[PDB]
Amino acid sequence: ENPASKPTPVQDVQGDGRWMSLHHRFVADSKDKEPEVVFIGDSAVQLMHQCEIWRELFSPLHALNFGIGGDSTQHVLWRLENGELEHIRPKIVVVWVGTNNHGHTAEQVTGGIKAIVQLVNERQPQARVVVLGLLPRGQHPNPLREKNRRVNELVRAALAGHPRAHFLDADPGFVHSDGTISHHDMYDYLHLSRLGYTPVCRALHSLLLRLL
Amino acid sequence: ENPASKPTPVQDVQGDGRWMSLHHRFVADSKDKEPEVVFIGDSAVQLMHQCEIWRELFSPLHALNFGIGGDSTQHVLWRLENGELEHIRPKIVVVWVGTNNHGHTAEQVTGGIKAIVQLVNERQPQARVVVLGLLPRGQHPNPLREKNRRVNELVRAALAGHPRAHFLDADPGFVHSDGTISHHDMYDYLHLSRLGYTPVCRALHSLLLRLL
Repeated sequence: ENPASKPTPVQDVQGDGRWMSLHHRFVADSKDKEPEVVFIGDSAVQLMHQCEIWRELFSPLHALNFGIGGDSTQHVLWRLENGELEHIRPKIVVVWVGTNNHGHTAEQVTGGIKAIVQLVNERQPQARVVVLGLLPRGQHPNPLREKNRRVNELVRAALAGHPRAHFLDADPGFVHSDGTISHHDMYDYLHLSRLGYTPVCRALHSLLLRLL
Repeated sequence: ENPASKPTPVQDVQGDGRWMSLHHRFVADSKDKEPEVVFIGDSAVQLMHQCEIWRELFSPLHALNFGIGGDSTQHVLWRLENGELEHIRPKIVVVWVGTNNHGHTAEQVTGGIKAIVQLVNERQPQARVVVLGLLPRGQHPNPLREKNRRVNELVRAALAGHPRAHFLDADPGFVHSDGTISHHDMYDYLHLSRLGYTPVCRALHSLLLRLL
């Protein structure tokens, strides 16, 4: 088994059950609504709903946001297999996950992302799949920057022959020529500020309108 | 040793160094500025700077925000001992930490909070200390709700005889009579939405103006 593509829930080792409460809410969302676009991934998806304005650009497109902070590829795969794609028929699914797969090689994370695209192609075969590149992270150059770069290379080459699967690099140049990322774009050098989200969401919204 | 009151940095087991980059930024903030109020704690402090509007209520008071997501009591104690209280002379320090001390009993977390108040009383003896209550968490009743309740009881009784230390319960009633917390207040049943922050910050700002 690639650990990144073996589907599993987040075990609760803390005791308030919040991960499973979020999954159950998204399951009810899919039971009760009819989205055209479904978003799923880690905190970069989740906070876009709060902290970009979702409402200007993505609410009009009839969209559900299924981001959960901390998720790896295998947790996203499990959620899509266990209720969050039921009862719906989206035109587009947007995937953004992989930066949190700590302890997995870049090759394993790529296998995780490919298994998500295949499941979506099996369960919701009418839908186009958009996969976003993993963003740079850390204030200065570091090995997770190189990891995430290698994932994006391998995922881009995997999807290149895929008629209805689209890779998007949404990075405007967060890493500057002195190697730094500024806390104005990413307040803890990982999560995007309001300002950091604007150009990311701009690039995504343009692709979405083009596909739609 | 109480683990919660033995000062230690967050070890980097991921590889991009972001925790130490945040600590070093706050150290430079204190070197270069002259705050009247310093805020320190976990993600509830950190996101108030993004996601409430800090700018309307707290920026006017000449305030620095030293929140870091994920911190326990012992990590806050270490940061205050290792540079973030140097070169400054605040009137008020606001402390908000303890919900992330998983694996520590409520009594141990209380000892952690008391060791933070004592250090601030030693290094910055002119300053009043405000400690906020730990908020409820989880969609439904659970053992971390009871834990956090017991911490607040023990901390309130510890500070009651403390002429310049102030306990504040900032909770407006997030837990409803059916036991639930709504995702409109806390989007993942732990972190506060924009809407959830308004009444919290309102209560804090009022106390601050009173003390100031």
